[PDB]
Amino acid sequence: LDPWGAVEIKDYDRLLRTFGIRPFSEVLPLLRKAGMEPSFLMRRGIIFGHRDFDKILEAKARGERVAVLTGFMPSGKFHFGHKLTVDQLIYLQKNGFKVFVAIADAEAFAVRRIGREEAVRIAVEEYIANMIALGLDPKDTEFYFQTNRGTPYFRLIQLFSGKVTAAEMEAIYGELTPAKMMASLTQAADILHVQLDEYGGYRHVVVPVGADQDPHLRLTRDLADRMAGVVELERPASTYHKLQPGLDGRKMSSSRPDSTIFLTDPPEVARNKLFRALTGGRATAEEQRRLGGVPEVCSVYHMDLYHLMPDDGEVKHIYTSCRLGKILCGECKQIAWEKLERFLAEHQSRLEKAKTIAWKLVEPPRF
Amino acid sequence: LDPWGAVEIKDYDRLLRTFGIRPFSEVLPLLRKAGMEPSFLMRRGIIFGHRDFDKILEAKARGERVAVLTGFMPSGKFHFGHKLTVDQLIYLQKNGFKVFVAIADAEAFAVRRIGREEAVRIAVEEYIANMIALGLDPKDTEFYFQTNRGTPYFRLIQLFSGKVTAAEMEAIYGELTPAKMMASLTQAADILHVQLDEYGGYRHVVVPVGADQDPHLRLTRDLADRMAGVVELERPASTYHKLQPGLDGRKMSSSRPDSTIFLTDPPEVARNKLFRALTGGRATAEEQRRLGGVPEVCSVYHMDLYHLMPDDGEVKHIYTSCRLGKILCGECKQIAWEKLERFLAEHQSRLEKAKTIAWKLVEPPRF
Ligand code: SF4
Ligand code: SF4
Repeated sequence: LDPWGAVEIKDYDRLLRTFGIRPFSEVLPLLRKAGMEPSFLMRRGIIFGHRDFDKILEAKARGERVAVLTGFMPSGKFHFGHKLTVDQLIYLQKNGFKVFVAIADAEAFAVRRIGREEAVRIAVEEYIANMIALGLDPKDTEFYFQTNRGTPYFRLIQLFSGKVTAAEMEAIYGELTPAKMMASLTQAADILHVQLDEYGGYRHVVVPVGADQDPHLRLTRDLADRMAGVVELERPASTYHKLQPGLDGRKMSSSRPDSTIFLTDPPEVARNKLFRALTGGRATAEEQRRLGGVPEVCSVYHMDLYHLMPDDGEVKHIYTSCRLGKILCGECKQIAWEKLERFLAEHQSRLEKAKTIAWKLVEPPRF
Repeated sequence: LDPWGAVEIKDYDRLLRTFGIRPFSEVLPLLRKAGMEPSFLMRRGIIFGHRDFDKILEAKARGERVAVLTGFMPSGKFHFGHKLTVDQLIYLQKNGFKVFVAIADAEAFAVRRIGREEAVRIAVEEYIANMIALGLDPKDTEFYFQTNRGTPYFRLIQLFSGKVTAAEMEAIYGELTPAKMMASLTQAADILHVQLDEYGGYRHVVVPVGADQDPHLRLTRDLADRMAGVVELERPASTYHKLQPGLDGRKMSSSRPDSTIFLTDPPEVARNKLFRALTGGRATAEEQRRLGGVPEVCSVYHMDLYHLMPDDGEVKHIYTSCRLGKILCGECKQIAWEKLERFLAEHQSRLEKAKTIAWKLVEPPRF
């Protein structure tokens, strides 16, 4: 009975310590003092790492307003990969964090070749509207476009350009276009700019990411340090989540629709995707009942663990049964489906109103 | 009697035609129709080339407000190299052109490592104050800082990053840092942004440069073309001036003080620099009187031609005498000095008031 899977953690949690990334449990006593109980993603070890989130919670504890920031590429549809990020935002927002969400429409245009009108449409109706329907507060959340964020944010990007080398950027990105160079600096500015007085002066900011995104964060932290004497910036903190494996064994992508469920999928499309998902199940009903299934490798069990079963007892019960022989994939799938069906229907019923609201939460760029 | 020196023109004027650069004389009939008489720099062939300045003058002729734009690196002192640019601005401004001057303080910081406070000080007291004392109108001239120019200008730079390759930039600049990549895009935006409605909508803009600056202009023109469908931009026009050779035979630079006269040089410093200048004169007073001097190679004669003698008769008289044997360098130098002395004293007496005014012509960036 290891339902949370500490085993696969410990392995790289050794190597990430090299980058100053720590086990998330080291912040529990601070979470408590900050008046916060861990979210289920934290209890389950899905949020496994942090860097400097202690410093964030210390500020918060003494009454400082703290912030969380992330951004989204407005391309393709909003999926459960995206949902995992937003749920961390919602948890922090309910605990008093100021939330910033950047729309990466400059990067969309310049790196991904996405048209202006479409980037803006997708951002508002597919990203912001889904985040609102998920529960991000339309009034206190500050959404913005990279291309419409104002002089002091843009100044950072200009000044950061003097404080990084081609080689440092080549390390992070590989072979490096002007667009990618520009994207990299703008993203550091997305993270750091909220510390400027013109955007609220939030010195203490945490960014929720996957380990695979740390190199850009370390660059952003170096930029903050290298700006000493020009503008005073604190190194941003972070939390680290394991990435949810896709329904087809590979990473969730709008690119391959069967990898993931889109939050706008009609019930029949979603069910079919779910019933097609890879499992840790066996050759036949019969072999399953003798040995059991393998949840550690099962994408249905991961849907349960990351989204569909917030109750620890329910998901443990699924883990145990699967292993103990007591359950077949077909039934397991139908159980996850019924959680999914209800979440989708409540979600989609909020979505048309969220779209109306979304267009009023931002000023889209003129061109 | 070739005092204007067409000879050295024709040579490369062949090769620059490859880039679509034309002899400046092809625009005379348009200059006339636009209600403008050529400036002495134009009469003397010092402005030798143009690209698309016909299209500018056609707009102007039908009553459109046309613009000229250039920018300055706020580093070192304002010299007669800089003065030659500003005098072209002043001529255009008197003929109804809107003038924009960019201060390249982002490039100063990121490429040249110049501090923020100092870039800003130097820009205002050394560059803008000297331009005002020279006669640039403090009320109608729009001076701005790269780092303080606003969202729509910055958006261009973000979008341009998707429309140029590392190789195209490598061609212009050599090995290419993030700062240089950033400088190159910002400079295109300096030129193009005035076409946006938020900055006055000046579609028709001419940039006065030396031939050696054309590659960046061709890139800026390509960027305008490549933005079709995103923002409608006209290819900027240009005029081309020969560079004034330095007093020490080499190019004018704040780097080597004896190369040039600074507009703030006290009369004794300036005279000494002038009396030290390289000439086309001879071994001794005696050999000079037989053969003559060589004005084509003489940096005193070039001071006369570019600044000190706006009257064509006076400078021709210097050319002829020098050649005909009638004048020695010592006397020639003292004649140029007396023009210089008077120009400096009138100029410096306007400079303290221009400094006061200058601080009110711009909003310096916060950091
Ligand atoms: S019974 Fe459920 S947890 Fe076990 S392998 Fe099948 S789908 Fe996965
Ligand atoms: S006489 Fe004048 S123009 Fe002739 S070489 Fe001497 S300084 Fe130059």
